[PDB]
Amino acid sequence: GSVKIGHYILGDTLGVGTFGKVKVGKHELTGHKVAVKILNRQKIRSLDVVGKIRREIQNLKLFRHPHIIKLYQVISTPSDIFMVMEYVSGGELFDYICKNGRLDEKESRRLFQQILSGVDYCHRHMVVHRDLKPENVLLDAHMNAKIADFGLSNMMSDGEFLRTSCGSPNYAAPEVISGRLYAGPEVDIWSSGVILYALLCGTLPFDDDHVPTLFKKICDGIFYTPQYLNPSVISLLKHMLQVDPMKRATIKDIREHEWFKQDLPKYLFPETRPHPERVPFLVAKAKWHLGIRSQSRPNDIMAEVCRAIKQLDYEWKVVNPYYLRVRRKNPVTSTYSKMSLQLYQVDSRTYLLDFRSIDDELTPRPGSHTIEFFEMCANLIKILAQ
Amino acid sequence: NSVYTSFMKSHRCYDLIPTSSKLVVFDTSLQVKKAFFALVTNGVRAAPLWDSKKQSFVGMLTITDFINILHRYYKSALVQIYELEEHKIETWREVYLQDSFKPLVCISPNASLFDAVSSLIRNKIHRLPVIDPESGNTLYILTHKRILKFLKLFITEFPKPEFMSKSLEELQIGTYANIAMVRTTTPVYVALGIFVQHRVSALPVVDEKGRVVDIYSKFDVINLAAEKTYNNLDVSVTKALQHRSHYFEGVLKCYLHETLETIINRLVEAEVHRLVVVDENDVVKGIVSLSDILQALVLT
Amino acid sequence: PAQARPTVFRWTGGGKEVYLSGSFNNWSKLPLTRDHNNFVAILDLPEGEHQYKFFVDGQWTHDPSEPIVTSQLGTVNNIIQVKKTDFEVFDALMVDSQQEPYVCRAPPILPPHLLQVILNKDTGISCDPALLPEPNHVMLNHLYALSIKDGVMVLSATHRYKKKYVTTLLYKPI
Ligand SMILES: Cc1ccc(Oc2nc3cc(-c4ccc5c(ccn5C)c4)c(Cl)cc3[nH]2)cc1C(=O)NO
Ligand SMILES: Nc1ncnc2c1ncn2[C@@H]1O[C@H](COP(=O)(O)O)[C@@H](O)[C@H]1O
Repeated sequence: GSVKIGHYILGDTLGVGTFGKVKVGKHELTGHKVAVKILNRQKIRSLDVVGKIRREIQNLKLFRHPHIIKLYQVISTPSDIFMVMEYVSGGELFDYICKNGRLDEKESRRLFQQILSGVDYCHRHMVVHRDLKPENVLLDAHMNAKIADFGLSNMMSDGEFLRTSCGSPNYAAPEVISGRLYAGPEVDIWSSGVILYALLCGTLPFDDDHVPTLFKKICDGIFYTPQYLNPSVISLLKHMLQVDPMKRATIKDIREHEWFKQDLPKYLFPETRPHPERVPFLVAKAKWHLGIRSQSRPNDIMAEVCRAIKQLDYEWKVVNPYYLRVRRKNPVTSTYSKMSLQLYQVDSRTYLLDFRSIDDELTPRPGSHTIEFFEMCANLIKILAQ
Repeated sequence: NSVYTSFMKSHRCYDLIPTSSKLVVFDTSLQVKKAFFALVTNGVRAAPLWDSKKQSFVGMLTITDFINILHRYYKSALVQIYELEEHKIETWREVYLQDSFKPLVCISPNASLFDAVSSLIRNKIHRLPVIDPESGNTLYILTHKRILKFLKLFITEFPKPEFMSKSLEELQIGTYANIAMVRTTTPVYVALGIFVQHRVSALPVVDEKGRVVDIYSKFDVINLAAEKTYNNLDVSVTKALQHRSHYFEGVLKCYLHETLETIINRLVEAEVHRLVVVDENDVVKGIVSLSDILQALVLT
Repeated sequence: PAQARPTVFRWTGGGKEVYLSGSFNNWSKLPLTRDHNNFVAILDLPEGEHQYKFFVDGQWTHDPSEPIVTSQLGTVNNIIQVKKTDFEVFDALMVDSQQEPYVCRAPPILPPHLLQVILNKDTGISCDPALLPEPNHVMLNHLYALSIKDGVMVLSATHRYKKKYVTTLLYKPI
């Protein structure tokens, strides 16, 4: 009575992932091998991740990419969820580098192009891995990189940041070990930069047995560059490994970089006179700023906002000391306007209030959602400035 | 049907909206002088008007509204135009729109280009706001020039019907009689008055013999707000057009013997609204606008 | 088809020999595969009620952690209810997962992403002034403003319709 799920005979354990256990399986007829991630339903209830697991399934089920592990089927049973995925025999890239050492320039580049194509494909689909590392990069029989273990991933949403320090410290971006907010592609790029360093040098750029020293090295953005490294790829690493996320390389920047372009396969990536309209203005400029700022104390300014929202007869739910969700009833259309508020810090004294439009899933509605948002904000801004 | 009429039926308004664009909206309580200044600041020739009282988009504030205010309330260069400074967009819209009440109607992004071109012609408008009916947000301001540039890029690839190889004279495209035009010495105020009476896009500037030496358009008028010279309209249109003589382009023209395709190529390449039809001596025979051509193309 | 639905039977503990007997096999002894203290078989069962029991190193026993049923003869068996909503993946994830009126730490450090303002960015002189750069998704729906002047406030926010972006400016008297 061997263990069998949908004609696949389950074999040895391949490993344990972020959530659940992963075992190999072999088709009883064809002998086709698969990797089966096993999620105990009671366990994903204990940890309250059922939503994370549901989104992971919904999005990863549509993914088709050469260098991302494919999800073939999700089999639900009364006690358990079986995610049947493609199987690769090469094992971890990490183990490969351990046994064979560093890879030469051409092989490091080939694998890096494959991985970055997958990292890009995810971002195009609004998904952010955040666990990227050689341990989660799998090799197939032919040495093709395969991304796996989306357990720590998340989904990018318009106007939304993500705060969850994730992944191994060595592969984590400075803002991630610092526990700050991020859009999330800049983190995957930092991780991909560390992967590139590991392929080229056979070691890790930020590593130490003293954890404070490690975190300092990461936040300083300082790492050793071996003499045998190509100056071209060194500039690439320096750009991907920028501490400042605003100065850090994007995937566009990497695709334009000369070292990356060299020998790049085509399948990896799917892709004087003044204007008449601008003539009257020239014959003839204010600087925009975000929300509203104050040098007063964060307790004083957070209290004032609550007072002012009440003055305007607005309905608001408190989430955090610095996070509010506000609703207004439209006096004409009798529908509702929704906006969220968050206080941030700028410098020692300066703090900032941020206004963000909350979309409605409601049926066609009268008035302009965009303008009603503006009007709602202006009422409060008037009070706060006065 | 034809190559063009079927094409405009196929595509949706949404297909012409830029990947990322800027849209300026004025509250109707905004001081009307500030509103025209804002149009210059943003490089925008017309903007949606939003009424906070009725919680709806009312209409468009265009350069035509600036021309009307000037001609109506301009007294002389010795006294300020009080109404221009004091009025609000709504206050003047009531005075100007008191005689005739027309409710501006938006075009859905899911509607076709044939709907849009039909709406521009039927309402005799140059500015058609595209508004999403679900959200109620105004999306994009659609113009004759945007649509014709779209057709130029797309139809050149395909076969074109026999109508395109016909000469301008044969097709009878444009206005060949009662051409409203001014003289090199005509005062701006007078030219504004002609805009108000004839409701034309632009006025050819002609010499002694009727030969076009320049053109004064409705667009050119906005330069008065740019330089803040609006309070003296006594100057000639020549003095008004000195601002653009630094890089001067000879007024564009076309002939009756030229084909509609030749003319449309000249329009899109120059990115201009109309061409002055002239004879051998540059004397003004007629005017071919974008609205003329888009009416010719929307009808079989 | 609808009568073959995979059901997992798992015994947690040690043993040399572990068997599974139930109403579904006529209480015959089915050997379970061992995986380092976990013993398992997977069976296709009809939708409905099934009763089962384990034979562990010579001792007939139920699973205390799973549901049981006791007969009038003093027999204690495990019981399992096979339901369709167990085999529909998103139906299972739905059943697994189970104010605003005003009643009245340090502030998060501001992400520098939000300091890149789409309207401060310069566009080429040869391009339509209405055209804009393509925004970072993270700044969408956020409110930017100009310092109130001449009693007029200027607000703007970038939104996203299908694959297109529209930055809307509003001039309001205040
Ligand atoms: C700790 C833990 C405890 C229980 C758990 O839930 C489940 N474990 C399972 C193991 C198996 C299984 C699969 C193949 C097997 C065995 C025997 C031989 N082979 C060849 C057991 C099955 Cl078919 C369902 C399971 N559900 C999951 C976890 C977990 O999260 N990772 O361990
Ligand atoms: N200066 C002008 N004099 C007379 N008719 C004109 C003039 N400019 C444009 N038109 C006509 O006015 C109509 C609308 O064109 P437009 O105002 O250019 O959109 C068309 O029939 C044009 O031929």
